[PDB]
Amino acid sequence: AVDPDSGLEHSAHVLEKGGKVFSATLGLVDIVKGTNSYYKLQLLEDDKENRYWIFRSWGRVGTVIGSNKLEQMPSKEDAIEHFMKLYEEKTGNAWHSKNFTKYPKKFYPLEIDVESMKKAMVEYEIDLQKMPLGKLSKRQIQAAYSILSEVQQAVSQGSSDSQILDLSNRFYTLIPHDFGMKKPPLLNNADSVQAKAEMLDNLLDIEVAYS
Amino acid sequence: SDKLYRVEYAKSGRASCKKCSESIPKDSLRMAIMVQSPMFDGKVPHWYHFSCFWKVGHSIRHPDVEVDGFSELRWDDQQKVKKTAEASKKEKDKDSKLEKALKAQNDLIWNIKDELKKVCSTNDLKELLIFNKQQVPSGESAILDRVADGMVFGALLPCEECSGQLVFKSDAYYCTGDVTAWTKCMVKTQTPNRKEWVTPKEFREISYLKKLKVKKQDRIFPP
DNA sequence: GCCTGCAGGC
DNA sequence: GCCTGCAGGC
Ligand SMILES: [Zn+2]
Ligand SMILES: [Zn+2]
Repeated sequence: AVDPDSGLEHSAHVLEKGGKVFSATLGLVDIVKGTNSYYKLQLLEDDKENRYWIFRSWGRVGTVIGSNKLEQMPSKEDAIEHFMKLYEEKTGNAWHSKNFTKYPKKFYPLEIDVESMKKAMVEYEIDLQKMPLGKLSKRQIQAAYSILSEVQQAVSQGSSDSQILDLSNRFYTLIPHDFGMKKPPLLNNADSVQAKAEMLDNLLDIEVAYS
Repeated sequence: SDKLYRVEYAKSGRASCKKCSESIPKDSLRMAIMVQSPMFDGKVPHWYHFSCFWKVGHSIRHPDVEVDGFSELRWDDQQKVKKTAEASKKEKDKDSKLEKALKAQNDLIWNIKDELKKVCSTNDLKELLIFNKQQVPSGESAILDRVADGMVFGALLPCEECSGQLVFKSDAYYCTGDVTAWTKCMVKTQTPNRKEWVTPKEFREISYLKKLKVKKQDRIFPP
């Protein structure tokens, strides 16, 4: 799917090489400094022409701060080289490889798939509130739930608050939220962990329904 | 760290003022206010000439802490800042003695840094840090400040948890290692582990500064 | 003098 | 996050 901030939502479609959807959404979180940043990267083909563009977008999740850049690449192949170069520069790990190794201060990829309208608009806005960067994959949501179990166990242990910080960072990176400008909160409270657990349960039910 | 105002010495001359909108020289005193960048996630410093900063409406009553990096300035400049901010005999003597010992530690560090700048190059200091099992920071000012700390207070030993390098902030020493590839090691202590400094074979000026050092000293921290 | 990476600026 | 004047490396 194409991004609208580029102005080519109807003019183009995302290029692909079978299983290489040239469209990535990366996120990085660090609570000790209160950063929760996203990065959209796309390589767009024309709707049907030999014209190919590169789109980059960044900022804080669910917040206005952040600009974008749409640059015209010369041909339909060197654009892929620029794509891979920026992917590695921002994540560390390669564009296509089984090794999803995290790197310090480097992003991590995110797997993605009548008065009725007056209220449907509000419903879709709250949908975006729950999913500030869009729909997620069941793999990553289940990984988030397993990390939630890890956090529940580490809080039951009541020890190693540094591990609590690390797990909270991993989670918030795996599950974005619209904190606005507020520093992401730690996950030391049993009530907070159970609340986000039931939130994930509702979301997982909604996703298994969508089939 | 997460403060609002920040003062230092110009690391380059490309910084454009925000009041007079004219370039600022290098190795000159400059203040700034941190503001959220509407272009990306994170604060950014709006810099101002020392003369242009006070005619804008910023009320700073105590720069002793309100300003980031206030403790790493030359004592005369710290005094000038304190003065411009406006425009118990046993306890007093103890406090004045600490302030005088703090001034002594300050100008001693800067005088050692100046002799280094005058009798060493950039790559010269690069090799000196590598000798004592220390990391090479990104920045000429950073490299200089670290070489001065290693000469006086001793070469820092790695962290006990992350096995990473430690650096001096305004308050105390912070660790910069990575406990994990996601977060960074958060260690903070006013008294780190460290062995003594080792000047290599090619250290003719070792006596030019180290010998002069009264030695037998430890970091004096702000209140 | 050329070049290419980057610490500094925003 | 991206832009670039610049210094060391040759
Ligand atoms: Zn000015
Ligand atoms: Zn450490």
